Amino acid sequence: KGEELFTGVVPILVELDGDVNGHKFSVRGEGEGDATNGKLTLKFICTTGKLPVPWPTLVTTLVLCFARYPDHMKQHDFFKSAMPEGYVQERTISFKDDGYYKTRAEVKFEGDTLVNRIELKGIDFKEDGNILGHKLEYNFNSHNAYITADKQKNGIKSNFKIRHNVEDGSVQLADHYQQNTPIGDGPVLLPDNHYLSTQNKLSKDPNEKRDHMVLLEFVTAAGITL
Repeated sequence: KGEELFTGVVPILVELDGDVNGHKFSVRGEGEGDATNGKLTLKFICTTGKLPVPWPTLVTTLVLCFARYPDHMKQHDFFKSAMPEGYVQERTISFKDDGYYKTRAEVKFEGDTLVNRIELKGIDFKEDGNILGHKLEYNFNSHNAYITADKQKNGIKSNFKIRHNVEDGSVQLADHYQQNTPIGDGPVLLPDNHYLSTQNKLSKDPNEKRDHMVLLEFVTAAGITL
């Protein structure tokens, strides 16, 4: 089974190419994940100069196969079951009173490395808004994302709202609609309703001159009990 690929720490590569209001940019992330504790450690660099949107707005776009599913929940782990062939993850992310992202990603093994490759399009972002104006706190709140089976597409869906703190004390909501489908034609696990619970730390590498984000995340599945 795909879960067998996640017994220990696995290297991760993330490649995002973006187009937000016509601003073209790229991000490359490298690090590793361990589904045994749900821990991700990654460093992301903007390889095209300054990132023209705020780093925190890309966290959800930038590998749910690394979530820690408790033993009694293993039968509900769609994400690992799709491996190694992987899955497509698509989202629309709507920023309240501002623009929206559309993302298409493939998450799959390329050799021994788990790769998340994303094409992101942003439109209708506002001049001097929180996104293009970089007015968001460099942080990311703990958060629960509810997962549901989507039998008609042999995959899963999720809808959740991220609260991005704005530096004037307001909040910038980002409403995510997500759908995942397997890349391969083998059997996958279609889950009962549950959620993924996240804890994140965003920091900086003091020796890195490029625009970048160091990310530490824990992701734990919950909501189904004994």
